[PDB]
Amino acid sequence: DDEVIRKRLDDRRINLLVKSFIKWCNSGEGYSQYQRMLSTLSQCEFSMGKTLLVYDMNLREMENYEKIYKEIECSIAGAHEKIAEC
Amino acid sequence: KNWEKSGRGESSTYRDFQQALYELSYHVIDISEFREDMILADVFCILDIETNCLEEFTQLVLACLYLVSQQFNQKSVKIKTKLFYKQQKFNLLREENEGYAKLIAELGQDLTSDLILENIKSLIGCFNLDPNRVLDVILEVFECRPEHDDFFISLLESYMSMCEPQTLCHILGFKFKFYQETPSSLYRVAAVLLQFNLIDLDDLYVHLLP
Amino acid sequence: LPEARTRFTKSTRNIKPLLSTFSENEKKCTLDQAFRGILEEEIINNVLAIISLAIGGVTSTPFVLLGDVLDCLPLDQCDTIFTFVEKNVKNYLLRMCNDLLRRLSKSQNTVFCGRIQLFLARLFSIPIDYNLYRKFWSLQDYFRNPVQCYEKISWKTFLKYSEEVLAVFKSYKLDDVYFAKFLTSEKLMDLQLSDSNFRRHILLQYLILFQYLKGNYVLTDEQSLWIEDTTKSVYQLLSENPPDGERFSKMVEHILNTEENWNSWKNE
Amino acid sequence: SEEAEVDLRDYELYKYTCQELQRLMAEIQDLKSRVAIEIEERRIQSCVHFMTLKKLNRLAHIRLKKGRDQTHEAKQKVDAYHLQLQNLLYEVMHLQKEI
Repeated sequence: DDEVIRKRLDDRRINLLVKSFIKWCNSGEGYSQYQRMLSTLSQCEFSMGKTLLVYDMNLREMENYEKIYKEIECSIAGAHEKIAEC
Repeated sequence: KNWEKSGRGESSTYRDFQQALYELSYHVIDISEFREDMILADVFCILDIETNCLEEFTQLVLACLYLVSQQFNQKSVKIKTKLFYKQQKFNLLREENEGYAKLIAELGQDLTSDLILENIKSLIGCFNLDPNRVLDVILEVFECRPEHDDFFISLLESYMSMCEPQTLCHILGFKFKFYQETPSSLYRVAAVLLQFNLIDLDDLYVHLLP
Repeated sequence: LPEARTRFTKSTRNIKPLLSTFSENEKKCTLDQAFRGILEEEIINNVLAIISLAIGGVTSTPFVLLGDVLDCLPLDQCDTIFTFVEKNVKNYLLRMCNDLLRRLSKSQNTVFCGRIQLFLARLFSIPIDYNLYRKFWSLQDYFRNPVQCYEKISWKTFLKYSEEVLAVFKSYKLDDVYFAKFLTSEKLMDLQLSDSNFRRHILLQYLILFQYLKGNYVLTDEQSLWIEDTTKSVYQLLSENPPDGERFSKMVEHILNTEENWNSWKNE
Repeated sequence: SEEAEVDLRDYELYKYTCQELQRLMAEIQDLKSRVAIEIEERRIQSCVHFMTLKKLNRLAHIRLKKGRDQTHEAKQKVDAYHLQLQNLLYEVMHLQKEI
């Protein structure tokens, strides 16, 4: 129960979009349904692009964290120098 | 025997073949044996086919049971509302032990309001102190130290610059409603705030008992 | 009808031009789609705030736009856009702020965390006794978790370390660039002893802990008498503080008195 | 789990996504321009496209979750290193203040 609820994790939005598409298709006014399907597919394309952008942002954040770790190593070296100064 | 031959016969081409097998199984409307004869991709395709068929009766329910080999709604709503967007302010006093301890130890030091403002912002950020409780503790320290008045008045003016003006009114109303069901210090604080025009008379007057 | 989508993409590329070319909800939906698309174009290739302001002045969408942008823009334009939203003054705002709080490290973004929370509020060699260090910071761990003061060995070790540490406190008798969190300095170990504010931190934590404990979940009568006696000794120690010891003690007394009122959970 | 990292490492996935979206657009244009056998074939291909889209969305969401988790772990490591460096700097500052 709780495990599946947690694994559900957005995902609900894409699932609802796919479900609405399947429902409209099973129902298939037809031009309006095709246009709604096109709207849903464009929304899904925007969601895929957003996921790709989020992955790129995570990669850039990892790179920045590596740079900050190098900076913290330099700060520890400066702390040893300040220990000599102390 | 055509079904057995089709099953024995059959990543673009592989995905196409898997989708074709799923479509054939959907058009079937015993297949479990052939499914187990050959994977995790097969299990995922079976789950997708079951979801689509549920989207697209008794026969379908029986097929799902064979292939298997209300309060939940509110529970999921609570789980998502807690995980995704929780207030998580550590309001009262004792949740953030280090936080309020260091806050009061910073307010009670020997006696520059900008430095204390930045220190309080840093403490809020590090220990997740609720802003309203911070303002309450500040007002109380202002009560117990009635010598340094203008300093805390500039601090209260700068702090309320970054908050809603009606927070002070409601907080004073709470601190007065507590004693309803009232020392001189409480009245002194409200009088000082009213004099320097920090809060209007209407809200405080409404909060009073008589 | 997709001709209307093309017309919207055209007339959207200052504000009065699109305001006039717009002269029904499906059209608004296609326009929001075009807004998202051009925002994606901008972020791939600031002006995003300009477009969000244009849409807001046209008026929904802008909250979704800010959410997507803050999910995309990692650090700096994220700060600029957050300041912009601060200047702008529903649940989407809460989602954005929570995602930001979950992304920040609280290591060098502390002031930014404070700003986010304030906005959320505006919404609604040398001989070292390593064993003494162990005792002190295990006491600190007890401070971190109050529920640990209910078992037998836990409460016993807490009492032992507390008695030893307070005995050292009383026997010290001092009689005399910002650190937000505690600094566990195994080589210094001593400059925190000389600071009276450090002792104030420790004793105020003690007082809040005892106040919560007095407010399962039951105690022994001997333990409660121990709590009262230690409260008295803590007040004695706070009085020993050279700068207005008794004034500070009375201030903390008023604080912890108001604490009882705050414990009434004024949800109404 | 290595299969997910391999598929994420090696834009081609987004191109195949957009190509299947073009396929689905061609099929819905065929249905809008349009026999029961062709309608059933077409519907089967549309359902296959929908299933492929669902699987791709699930894979992308899982990859995003894993990436965010790794980033959070790196952030915690950097914060620990920064706290150690801050303790060192506090020690140096207090030693300069006492001396």
